[PDB]
Amino acid sequence: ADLTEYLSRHYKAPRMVLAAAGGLEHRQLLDLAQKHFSGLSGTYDEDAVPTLSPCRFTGSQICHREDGLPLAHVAIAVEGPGWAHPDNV
Amino acid sequence: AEPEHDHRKRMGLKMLLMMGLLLPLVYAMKRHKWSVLKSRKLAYRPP
Repeated sequence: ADLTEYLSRHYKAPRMVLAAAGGLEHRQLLDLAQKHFSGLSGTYDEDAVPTLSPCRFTGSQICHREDGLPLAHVAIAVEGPGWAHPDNV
Repeated sequence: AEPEHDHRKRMGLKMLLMMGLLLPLVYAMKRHKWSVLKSRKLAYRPP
């Protein structure tokens, strides 16, 4: 039930993209999308709540000390801007 | 016997006045830097 609810909650048309690349033609893919995919948001929710809240970044450290391991792994990072920001280039 | 008497206490004033500024400030500098240790949390996770 936890799964079916997560599915219903999320595998909804407007958050899905059917993508393809190769020796195809757009119309064939569109036709197929209409043939095999029509009937997903024949519903579409009233007050559901699919919104994403921003995530607080914290200047912090986590150290898992294990002298039994032969080499150290270390990963440092500062807060990035996000997919949309042109600063990414 | 003590000609300096009056200058000394004027300085002396300044010493408590300055000390009253610097003491709290330097103390706060040290707490800031020691924050990291004071609130650190430990966990033991043996096999």
